[PDB]
Order: sequence, then C-alpha cells, then structure tokens
Amino acid sequence: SSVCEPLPPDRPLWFPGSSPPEWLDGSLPGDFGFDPLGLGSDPDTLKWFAQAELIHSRWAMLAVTGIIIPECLERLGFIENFSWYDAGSREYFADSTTLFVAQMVLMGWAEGRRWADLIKPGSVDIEPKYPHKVNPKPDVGYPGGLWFDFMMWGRGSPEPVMVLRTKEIKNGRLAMLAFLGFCFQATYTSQDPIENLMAHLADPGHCNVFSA
Amino acid sequence: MRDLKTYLSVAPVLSTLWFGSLAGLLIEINRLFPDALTFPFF
Amino acid sequence: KGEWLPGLASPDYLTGSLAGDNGFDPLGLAEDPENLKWFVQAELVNGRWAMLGVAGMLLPEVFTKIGIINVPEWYDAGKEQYFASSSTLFVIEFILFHYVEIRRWQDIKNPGSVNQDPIFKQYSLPKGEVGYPGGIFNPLNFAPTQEAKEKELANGRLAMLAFLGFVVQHNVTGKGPFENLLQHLSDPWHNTIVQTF
Amino acid sequence: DISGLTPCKDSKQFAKREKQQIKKLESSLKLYAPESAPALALNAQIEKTKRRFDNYGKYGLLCGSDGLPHLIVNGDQRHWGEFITPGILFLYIAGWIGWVGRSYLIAISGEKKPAMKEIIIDVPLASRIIFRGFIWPVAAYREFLNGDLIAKD
Ligand code: CLA
Ligand code: CLA
Ligand SMILES: CC(/C=C/C=C(C)/C=C/[C@@]12O[C@]1(C)C[C@@H](O)CC2(C)C)=C\C=C\C=C(C)\C=C\C=C(C)\C=C\[C@@]12O[C@]1(C)C[C@@H](O)CC2(C)C
Repeated sequence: SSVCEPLPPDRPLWFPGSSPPEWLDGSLPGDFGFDPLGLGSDPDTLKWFAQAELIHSRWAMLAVTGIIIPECLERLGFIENFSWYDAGSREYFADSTTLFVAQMVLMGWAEGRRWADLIKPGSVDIEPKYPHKVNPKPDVGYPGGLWFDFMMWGRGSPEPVMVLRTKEIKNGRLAMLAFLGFCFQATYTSQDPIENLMAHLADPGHCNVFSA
Repeated sequence: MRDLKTYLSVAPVLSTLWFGSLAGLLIEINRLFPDALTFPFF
Repeated sequence: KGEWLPGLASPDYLTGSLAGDNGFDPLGLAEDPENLKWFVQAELVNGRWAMLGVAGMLLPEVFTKIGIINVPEWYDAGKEQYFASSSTLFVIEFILFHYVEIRRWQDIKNPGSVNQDPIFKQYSLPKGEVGYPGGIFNPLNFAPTQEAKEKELANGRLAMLAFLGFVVQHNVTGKGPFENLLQHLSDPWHNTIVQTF
Repeated sequence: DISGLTPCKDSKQFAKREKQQIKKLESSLKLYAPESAPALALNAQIEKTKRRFDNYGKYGLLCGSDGLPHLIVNGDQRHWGEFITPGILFLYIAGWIGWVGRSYLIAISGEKKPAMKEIIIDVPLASRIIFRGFIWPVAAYREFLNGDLIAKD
C-alpha cells in the first residue's frame, strides 16, 4: 500500500530511443533519464539533488501561485498596483531589512529542522506518539506527519504514492520553468506575465520574444 | 558529480577558487572601505 | 543530556555526566579531558561573574527609570567620585582577589588541597566537587543537586550573552540596555540593529 | 605630537598634498564633458580623495615635514589603531590559517597514503577543520599546556 514502488526500466524517457543512465534506475519520482551531463552520478549526492529538486519545485510552485493568482485578483479588482517584480521595492512596515532578518530567523528554524532530517532522518520527529499506535517512519522530503499529511494522501490513499510524488515533481518542474519565465520575461519586456500571455494570445505571430 | 568534486578538490583548482573568493572579498572591502591606514573601530 | 542540534550527535567527550551537557562543542575545544575540566571551571566563573555583572548593570537601570532609586548606568558609573580613588579600588580588587582566585586555582588543580583557613585552621570546608565549594559558600545550605547546577549554568550562559549584548548595545548604540528594551517595545519593527547600521 | 610630528588635520603640508592631488584630478576633469562618464568617475575619485584626507585627519595620523601620515608603532594607545589593533587582527587571522592547516595535517596524518590528501584536499574534512580555528587561541594555548603542540620525536 505504502512502499514507493519505482518505475519500470521500459519507462518513458526524456529522449525516446536513448539509453537512460545507470544512476537513474527509477527509484526517484519523475525519473525520465534526463542526464546529458550526469550530475547525479554519486548516489549519496543524487539523494541531496533529489531533495534539492523537491524543495526547489515546491517553492517554485508556491511562488508561481503567488504571482499569477494575485495578478488574477488584481485584474478582478481586489489588489492595487500589483507587480511581483516591483512588490519588494514597494512599501511595507519593517523596512524590508528587519523583515529579511526575521525571515532568516524563522526560515532558519524551519530549514534547519529539515536539514537535520536530511543529515540524519530520525532527529526532529513530529506527529507525536500515541499509545499502542505506530507512526510510520517517513522518507526524507516526504515527512508525512500531522502537519504535512493531515489528509493522509501521502501514504497512497487516492492514488499510489509513486504517481503522486511524480505528480508533485512534474507539476513542480513545470512551475520552476514558469518562474524562470517570470524572472526573464518580466525584465526583457518590463511587463506583467498575464499581460504577456494576453498579448501573445492577441497575435501569436508578431508579439513574441523577438519583438521586445 | 563524481570525480569532478575530486578534481575541484585538487590543490590548484581549490587554490584558485579560494583565492578568487578571497581576492573578491578583499576587493569589495577596499571598495567599501577604501584608502585604509588605521583601524579606528576599536 | 539533550542535544543542541538534533541533526548532530553529542561528541564522545561529552558523556552527559556534566551539568549543562547539551553536546555543544562544534569546534572541538573540550576534546582533551583536561581542557574539559578546565573549561567547566571557566564557564562557571565567567557565568557567575556575568550573572553578577548583568544584575549589577541592569537592576540599577530598571530602578533608575521607575525612580525607586537613582543610580548611574554602568558606563557613566566609573567617572563618579567615590570615597576612594579610581585606582585604590583597583589596588584592593587586586590584593583580595589574587588571594581568592589563586586559592580557587589550587582547588581546580587538586581538589582537596585548599579547604581550611590559614588563620582559623578548624573551620574547614566540606569535600565538595570542583567548582562547587560549599560550606560558607552555601550558608542557606540549598542543596547542589544536578538540576540546580543545570539551572546555574543556564542562567550563567544567558547572563554571559546578556553582558555581551550590553557591551555591543553601548558600543554601536550609545544608550543603556533597559532604554534599548523600552525603545524596542515602543516600535519593535523600527528600533532594531538593522536600523542603526 | 610624538616624534616631532604635527597631526595631519593640523599639518599644512598634508592639506597642500590634498589640494595638489585634487588640482591634478581637476586638470584631468576639464577635458571631459561635465555629465559624461569619465567625468563622473573622476568626480567620484575626487570625493574619495577628499574623504580619504579627512579620515586621515580624524583618525589621529601624524604627519611629518614631508606631509605624509607616519605610523607610530611603539605602543602609544593613541596610535594602537595604526599597528597593534591591526596586528592582533593579523595574528588572529594568520593564526587561524596555521591552526587550520596544521589541524588538517594532523587529521590526514593517520591515513595510509597521506600525501594524496595534500594535493586533493578533502573539502568536507577541511570545512570541518576550518572553523575549529575560529577560536584557535584557546586551542593553541591548551595544546601548549597539554604538550600536544610540540611533537616528542
Ligand atoms: C533546482 C533544480 C533542479 C535540480 C537540482 C534537479 C535535480 C534532478 N533532476 Mg530535475 N528538473 C528540473 C530542475 C532540477 N532538477 C527542471 C526545472 C526540469 C524541467 C526543465 C527538470 C526535469 C527533470 C527530468 C525530466 C528528470 C530530472 C532528473 C533529475 C535528477 C538527475 C539530474 C541531476 O542530478 O541534476 C542536478 C541539477 C542541478 C544541480 C541543477 C543544474 C544547475 C546548473 C548550474 C545548470 C543551470 C542552468 C540551466 C541550464 C539554465 C536553464 C536555461 C533555460 C534557457 C532553459 C536530479 C534528482 C531525472 C530524474 O531521475 O528525476 C528525478 C529526470 O529524468 N529532472
Ligand atoms: C606586507 C606589507 C604590507 C602591508 C602591511 C600593507 C598594508 C596595507 N595596504 Mg598595502 N600592499 C602591499 C603590502 C602591504 N600592504 C603589496 C605587496 C602591494 C602590492 C600587491 C600592496 C598594494 C596595496 C594597495 C594598492 C592598497 C593597499 C592597501 C593597504 C591597506 C589595506 C586596507 C584594507 O583593505 O584592509 C582592510 C582589512 C581587511 C581586508 C581584512 C579583512 C579580513 C576579514 C574580513 C576577517 C576579519 C574579521 C574576523 C572574522 C575577526 C573578527 C573578530 C571576532 C568578531 C571574531 C593597509 C594599510 C589599500 C589602502 O587602503 O591603502 C592604504 C590599497 O588601496 N596596499
Ligand atoms: C564574566 C562576564 C561579565 C562580568 C561583568 C561584570 C563583573 C560587570 C561589572 C559592571 O557592570 C557592573 C556590575 C557595574 C558597572 O558600574 C561596572 C562594571 C564593571 C561595568 C562576562 C562573560 C561573558 C562571556 C561571553 C559573552 C562568552 C561567550 C562565549 C560563547 C558565545 C562561546 C561559544 C563557543 O565556545 C562554545 C560555548 C563552545 C565551542 O565549541 C563553540 C563556540 C561557538 C566557540
């Protein structure tokens, strides 16, 4: 039920007809053999890179959400003067430098607990114990937990665990690329992402990157 | 990447990385605090 | 006894026997056991002196502000005129600190060496552990249980950083500690270190 | 006023040196348009020069008959910032380095072929050893008292 079964060797690859490398057997989610350079050779380092991909993708997903959804609300008439690449320069309280150090303190606690999970899995355990009940030992990056799996979707309730982790990773790789598009086309157009979408959808031919 | 971290661990690659970082540090300090001849901060 | 960074393991030289042993030795200083039993004493004495210092440079200020008793603010307290000179205090604080600190030195060198008076040879001290003399240093006779030693070292580690905070909140701020606390409680998000610099 | 040196905020030759360098920069500033980028760089250098001379004025530097900041390295407190406060800041940092590279050499001393870690530095081991030398003076002190600082052959 909850085993994290891998993908088969005859799985879809990033490049059909190509040989997948031997260090991408399929144990990780979203394994399509993408390794033209082979940065995940050492498996002790490929674990760290899988955790890197997972956290990078989760942050990129929350970020693309926090960029496009609030812009949809601005178009609906909820938020004023919204522009994500100028939303750090605009005014708040706490000067944006007290906010930074408070952020570093709180995220240092959080990401330090996550780091202690990465170095040694059982150190910072949560989901407190109960009498005559066994909380299952989780994996790194997928802690389960009362705080991060309160709907119990991680152990494989609606779908298997491998396909759900692959959903996370694929949706999140797409979000990572979406945020790269945000960081690039908000500086080479000096405009809004949703505005750029509607502008390309107006005339897809001539409203492309080559106009600028 | 296996055996690239061993190459980057080698004495000249590691020395150029350390001294590039260190030289950039000194360079940016001298941009921030140029023309220094005393330590007045106590 | 506990752990300061759960991702890290307590080193082999910190077996949890000592008081305050949360396993904090990332820089491997107390790796030799002689260094460990010397730095236990250095911690205890710096922490006890820091507790006395903080209590003697903060409690004057929380009583000056509320007006119960007016007293200087620990940095203008040297320039005040006392019944002796500015150096006579240093002479006395040398004469009768050399004696008490060298006797503590002889204690932390060999424990059972220095426990009786030079003058009144009968009034000895009980055989307590090193850094915890007892006897006339325990007149109310509160027991030196391990929980009490842990409480001592915790308040002392806190008072050490409190003194450091005082020195750096007068070095690059110019004002006193409690005034800085009231300035923080006035507007916490606008009266911090990242506004002074 | 030690060693027969007037201070630099009071030395007329120091201000004359300032004015000479500033005029030498301004004579190179006339050839460029006042809004152009070389002119702005020259003006930034001019303000750098002016505040450099002001800072050598305010930091207690002593100027001789030639009108140049001399360093009094003897031990006078007024000029500790010229030699001793940097000097300790050297002996710390330098003693960081030697206490690190020594400690590393002791940590790779017990290997089979310990020479292939001299040319191929263990970055994890070196990063563990690097911050050991942060508070190096107490480690060196205690190792001197424990005899671990000097090999016994
Ligand atoms: C934070 C970035 C990041 C990281 C660390 C990983 C890490 C990993 N990926 Mg994932 N991946 C990512 C982003 C990332 N990915 C994105 C954005 C995509 C979509 C484009 C994919 C698509 C993908 C597929 C399809 C597959 C993987 C696989 C893997 C594994 C092997 C590759 C490896 O070790 O690379 C380590 C990578 C890095 C250390 C980052 C590279 C950093 C260097 C400096 C280059 C960066 C510049 C870049 C080229 C700029 C883009 C330019 C733009 C024009 C496109 C490993 C777990 C394989 C796997 O087994 O899945 C689990 C697999 O089949 N990835
Ligand atoms: C050995 C002889 C010698 C000496 C004593 C000096 C001394 C100096 N030179 Mg000269 N120089 C020399 C040889 C020498 N130089 C040679 C051989 C050349 C040709 C290559 C030059 C070319 C040269 C130029 C072109 C310039 C200097 C400058 C300087 C000054 C350096 C200011 C600076 O950036 O430091 C600032 C301090 C640092 C960079 C050290 C920072 C170290 C880091 C941050 C760690 C410190 C913190 C640490 C953690 C401890 C904190 C304590 C605790 C909290 C832990 C200083 C007076 C500059 C100057 O101002 O002119 C006077 C300048 O412009 N020198
Ligand atoms: C003794 C002490 C203070 C004593 C203060 C006194 C008497 C004050 C007296 C006065 O104010 C009054 C009463 C009244 C004023 O009128 C006069 C004065 C004179 C001004 C402070 C110690 C203060 C000591 C401090 C701040 C020490 C901090 C040490 C730290 C943080 C160590 C960290 C680590 O060493 C460990 C723990 C383990 C390693 O492995 C890793 C690292 C990280 C290296």
